[PDB]
Amino acid sequence: ITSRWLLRMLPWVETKGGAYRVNRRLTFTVGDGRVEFVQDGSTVRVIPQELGELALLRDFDDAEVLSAIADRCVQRDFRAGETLVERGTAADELHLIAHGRIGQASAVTLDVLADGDRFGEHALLDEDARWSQTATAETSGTLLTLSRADFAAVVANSPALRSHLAAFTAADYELKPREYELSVAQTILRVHTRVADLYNGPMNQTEEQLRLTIEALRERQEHELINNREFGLLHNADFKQRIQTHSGPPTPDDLDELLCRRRGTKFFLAHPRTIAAMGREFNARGLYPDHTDLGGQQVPAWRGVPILPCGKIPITPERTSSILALRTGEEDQGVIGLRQTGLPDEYEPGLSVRFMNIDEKAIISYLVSTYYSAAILVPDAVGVLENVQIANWPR
Amino acid sequence: ITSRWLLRMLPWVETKGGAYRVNRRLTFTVGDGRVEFVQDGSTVRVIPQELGELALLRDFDDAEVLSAIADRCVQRDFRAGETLVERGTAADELHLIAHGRIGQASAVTLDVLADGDRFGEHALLDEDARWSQTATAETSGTLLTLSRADFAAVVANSPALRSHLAAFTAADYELKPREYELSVAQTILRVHTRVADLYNGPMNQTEEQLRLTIEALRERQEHELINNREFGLLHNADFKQRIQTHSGPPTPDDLDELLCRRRGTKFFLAHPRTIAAMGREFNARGLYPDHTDLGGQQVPAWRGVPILPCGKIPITPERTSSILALRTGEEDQGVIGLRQTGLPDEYEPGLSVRFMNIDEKAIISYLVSTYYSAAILVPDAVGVLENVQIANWPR
Amino acid sequence: ITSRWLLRMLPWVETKGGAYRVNRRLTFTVGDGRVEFVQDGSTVRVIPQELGELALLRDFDDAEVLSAIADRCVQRDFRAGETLVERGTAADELHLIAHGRIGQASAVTLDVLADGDRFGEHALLDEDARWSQTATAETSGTLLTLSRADFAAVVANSPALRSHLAAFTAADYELKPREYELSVAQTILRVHTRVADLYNGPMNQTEEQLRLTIEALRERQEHELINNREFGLLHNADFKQRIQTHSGPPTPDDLDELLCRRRGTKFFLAHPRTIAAMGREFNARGLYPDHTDLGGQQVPAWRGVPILPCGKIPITPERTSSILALRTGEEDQGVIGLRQTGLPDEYEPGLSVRFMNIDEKAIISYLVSTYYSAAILVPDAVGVLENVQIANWPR
Ligand SMILES: [Ca+2]
Ligand SMILES: [Ca+2]
Ligand SMILES: [Ca+2]
Repeated sequence: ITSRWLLRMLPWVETKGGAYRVNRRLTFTVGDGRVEFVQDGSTVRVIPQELGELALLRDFDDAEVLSAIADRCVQRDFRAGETLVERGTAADELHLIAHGRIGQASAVTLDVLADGDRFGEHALLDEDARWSQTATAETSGTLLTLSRADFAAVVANSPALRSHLAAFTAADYELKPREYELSVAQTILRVHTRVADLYNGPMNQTEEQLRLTIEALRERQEHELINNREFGLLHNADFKQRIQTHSGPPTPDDLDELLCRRRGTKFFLAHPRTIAAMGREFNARGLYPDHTDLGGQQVPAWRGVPILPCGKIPITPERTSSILALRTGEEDQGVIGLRQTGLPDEYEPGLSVRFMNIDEKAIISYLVSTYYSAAILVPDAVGVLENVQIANWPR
Repeated sequence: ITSRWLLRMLPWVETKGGAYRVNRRLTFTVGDGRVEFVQDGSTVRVIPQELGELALLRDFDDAEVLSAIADRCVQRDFRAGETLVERGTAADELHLIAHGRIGQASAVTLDVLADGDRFGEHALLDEDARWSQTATAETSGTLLTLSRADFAAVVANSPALRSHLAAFTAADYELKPREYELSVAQTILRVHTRVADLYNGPMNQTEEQLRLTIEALRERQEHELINNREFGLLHNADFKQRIQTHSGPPTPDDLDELLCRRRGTKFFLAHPRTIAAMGREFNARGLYPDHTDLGGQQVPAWRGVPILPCGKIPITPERTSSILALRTGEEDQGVIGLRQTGLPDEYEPGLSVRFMNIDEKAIISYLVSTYYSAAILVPDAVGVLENVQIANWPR
Repeated sequence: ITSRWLLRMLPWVETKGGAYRVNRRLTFTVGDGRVEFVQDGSTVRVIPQELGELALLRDFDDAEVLSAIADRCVQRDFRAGETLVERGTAADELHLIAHGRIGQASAVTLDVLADGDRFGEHALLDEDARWSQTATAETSGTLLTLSRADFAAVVANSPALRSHLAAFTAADYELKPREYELSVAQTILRVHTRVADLYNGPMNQTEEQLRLTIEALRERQEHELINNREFGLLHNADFKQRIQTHSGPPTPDDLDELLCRRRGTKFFLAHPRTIAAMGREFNARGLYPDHTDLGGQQVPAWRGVPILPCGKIPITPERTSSILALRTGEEDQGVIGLRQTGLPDEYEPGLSVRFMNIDEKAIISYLVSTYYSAAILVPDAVGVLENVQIANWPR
């Protein structure tokens, strides 16, 4: 029953066969100290050529070997405050940071690794490797892991890798299309035959129940567009586009930075609690931002970019939320809503309700289905400001 | 396949939402020695104010206490010849007669209690109470029972009742609406797919089977309109409107009495055996009643009121049946047939046949449904003459 | 003679029969430590299932027993600074907090209970219970009370509760409609016959007196719409929608929070003194809010939501007032004004003036009547900011 801003703001394009294709160019350089990954929603995998940044694999440029090694790493997720490695424990895994920040405390907190950093190099070659630092995850993120035994197996498989290892001991264009498959929001509406036969004259309780079902399906559509893992703006956003607040509350400098990272931002999406926190920051700064009109409706905005409330953005137990800045369009590479219309039996242009059967207990079943998905044409179309403290008040 | 006179004689009114409301006024007086009850078909309950006829509760006029006591009695039914209480057995229950006649034989058959009579008064207060008479049920009927322990509990709950009991030891208008809910006659017609594909050219065995199903549903409708307990003229008729024959055979004096009790009687309903018995009585009296025409059809009548045969009126093993005298109409408060038309998929104006599914065994299922009920607007619209001996011949 | 903003801003819907029905869904969960209540204006009652949060009643799920216990609690209101319980006094009542904050000072001020909190648990079972803390009401509110003797009586009534107590010693959907009945603003206008016969040519002192009567009735309508207890936005607002100021003066952060709690707020209602205090806060913060136009009339606003003055909002002796944020509409679930037009004799579309009689003293009497009420379709349609200090000046 709440407002679904993402449903009414995302342009909808018609897919053919319930699938869409987005052509991705992933420019990366070898030797700059940062490993680049390929991200398909929440699943990430290291580019094989970038594996070479690792010294023990520098100048090795055999596609088979690199592809095998890249295929043999395992993705892991870490939460805030979680310890990944402990001092004293023998080192046996190479960890490549794909997202999040990880603080390493030595025997003296050395520093904080970030996206594209590596720790666990020496663990690959020798068995004497021992963790001398404790890695505490300051922020939630992902991490690729290459175990020593698996790498040893890959070495024992390819003679070229063996020879290169024995010898060492003494902008790239990569096109890879991304395929989006339409997801389904489905439900079964069970209407008793008596309710369909009698209560249908002045108002149809069958039609009202169908309306409630459609509203629930639309709410689920919005919740999935925001929070789904495969597709979904919160998770299917580039790791470079995800920013951290400078202080923790959503100060206007953070909004300026969020607008800096991409051209032609269309709007902001945030929880109403987050919008209240942003308003508190505006009042503290002493500035009164203007309000702009979309669709004949006035709405708060920052620098002319409307800020739209979305209750589907999660609030963590630590009372920290996130803000989304996103541009929408097809002619301008942005975020589109993939949806197929012209279904065989449409109650609504995107919907399909079809009679299933009548049970022995005289209960009619209807199948209400809708097909939807989200596509982000270019990486710099959705930016996420994370760890936004929304329970901060003046003191 | 038999004639359904009640289906074709009862006017049919369209209910909204599958429900109807009848406003009942129940005039009763306190202190006339007769307890009045509220009857909703076959379930009966004593009016709380009338409970006061009982001496141990006279002049007590607390609505809460009377309502609780009325709610705490239990309804029981007794058949003819059944013994309710026996001499010598300790008395612990108050019995209020709602219908039927009960002969009490003392240590000398005293008399016969009838509707509104009470026996078991003293059993309420003291534990010494003992049954000194044997109550044999001469006629089937209902009876409300108030146990000593339950009444003691109600006394222990309300201090006002305690004080009134301690002190004693030393036309009313009551509106209460009656709600009628439409009942359903439903069935599933299973037609094999071969029988629906081939045998459909010169005659449809599917359509003929559907016709047989509809006829069976109509027969069930008539049987329920006569014999159902919630609604149904035999049971949902006022206890005052139910009369007993003076002699046992249906003599014309009984028909005159049946016509006496209500104004504008429309017709009589009786079993064909009962009509034969009435004809035998007419021949014995030497009078030849006239026949009147309804719908261009000649029919036997008494005093111009047609007598219609109904085979759905039960015949008891003792060969005793009943006769119904009833007026029909909406403008004149009588008996109406509640029925909702305009169903989503009507084969007939009151019917609804809908395809359910086709089984793995290639059997098509159809759901044939009809919604019906009966309403009696005023109590004096259906009169019943009971215990009519129909196996009596001249000797 | 003052402006009646609520009368001219609330949409008016036509009730049938002088009554309206609002269907309420009350979602509650058992075991989260908070008791949910059902509120009908100013009268509140605990949901029977929620009673189970209490340990001594956990896992007991008998509807009869819970319903009886819920029915047997008594509602009490407490003012600010009022002491409810005192240390040393024996504990005999269970107090469930429905609204307001209550600070408990032990032998060391422990904490402050709020809506949904309970204190007095142990008092239910044993008679040794003694108050060891003093409860001072920091804010006015309501509180449900379950006495030990009443609970003991309920235990002695139901054997199942007895057995469960003996054994222990060793999202839910609840639909319950709310009915609104139209209230009446009525008055009698006494006009002397001489004043009606002579003073009627250039101006009618009868018509001018009638105009004054109508204005007084409209003022009473507004005062009741604001301050009435059964209906009325100040009292008939959800306990969750009532917020407390962070500091006490109406700072813009409080307005942001008030706008946070509900979607599509239409306008604010506050006393002119409260609006002056809000303006003082705006000047202190150094921000100059814009003004928006409603009905071709410019009005102060916050974030584009107009702030309308209402002199009918009470000012407490401690110089603290309240602010109302409310959205109006029927298509969007909000606040509507229930009113029936088409009266038998209308001087104005909502009014009815009818001649009563002429007294022996030659005084004509007229009855001027209007029927009105207010409905809040969903709980999150009226929010109240309470304890707003309006007598604060820069120092
Ligand atoms: Ca690189
Ligand atoms: Ca009586
Ligand atoms: Ca709860």
